[PDB]
Amino acid sequence: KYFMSSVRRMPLNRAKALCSELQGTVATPRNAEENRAIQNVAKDVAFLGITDQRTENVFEDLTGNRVRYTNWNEGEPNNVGSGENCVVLLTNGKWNDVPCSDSFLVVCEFS
Amino acid sequence: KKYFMSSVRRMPLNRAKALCSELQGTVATPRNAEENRAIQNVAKDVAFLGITDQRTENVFEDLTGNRVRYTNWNEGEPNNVGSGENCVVLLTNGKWNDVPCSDSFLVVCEFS
Ligand SMILES: OC[C@H]1O[C@H](O)[C@@H](O)[C@@H](O)[C@@H]1O
Ligand SMILES: OC[C@H]1O[C@H](O)[C@@H](O)[C@@H](O)[C@@H]1O
Ligand SMILES: [Ca+2]
Ligand SMILES: [Ca+2]
Ligand SMILES: [Ca+2]
Ligand SMILES: [Ca+2]
Ligand SMILES: [Cl-]
Repeated sequence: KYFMSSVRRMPLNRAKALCSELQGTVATPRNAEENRAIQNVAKDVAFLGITDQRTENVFEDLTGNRVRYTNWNEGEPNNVGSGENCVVLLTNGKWNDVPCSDSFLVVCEFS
Repeated sequence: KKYFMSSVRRMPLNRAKALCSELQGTVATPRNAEENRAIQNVAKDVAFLGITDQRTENVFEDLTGNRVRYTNWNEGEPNNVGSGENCVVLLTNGKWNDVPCSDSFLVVCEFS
């Protein structure tokens, strides 16, 4: 897997479209090593290819596969307010669930 | 090493540049036959390369203004047809053709 980060921020729909344009997908760390690699390529908070849109509190990748490895920041996921169904990687490498309509950098994943 | 990825949609060069740079890469510029073949492997149809003779006609440089050495022009090219062809695409046989920068083609991005 190869990881590339975007320079501008955008909502998840646009993030997905960007990675897909070059035939990749939004980055999904499957272990601590990939998590670190993604963190390093990201210069700020960035979207991961994980969501609990289909079923609340059931996080899966963009292809429907339930994720096994997680690295939730203390207190997360909390689905605050009207809801948070997307996921971002913070600058310390931990994850936080956020509204999919909010804008962050995106890290794309390629094989 | 360099990694190459092809786009799914077609677009003019300026847009191709914007796409590749959005992920901090550049439009693919093969520096030898091996890289040219690697770009061929990912491009399913005619695609833009990061080469132009926009500065001086018939003097081809990569997008950073660096004059290229290796070229793989299709027979009869570059011919700068009509009002001008200052951009370059990789044909499906691996050979190159100069085309209008305003015409749309797939784009192959390059990363390292
Ligand atoms: O207090 C943490 C809390 O801060 C904000 O409300 C958002 O970033 C939430 O996603 C996060 O859980
Ligand atoms: O005949 C070859 C000629 O065909 C078209 O006119 C264009 O694709 C040109 O760029 C190319 O040189
Ligand atoms: Ca949720
Ligand atoms: Ca949260
Ligand atoms: Ca020309
Ligand atoms: Ca031509
Ligand atoms: Cl949401």
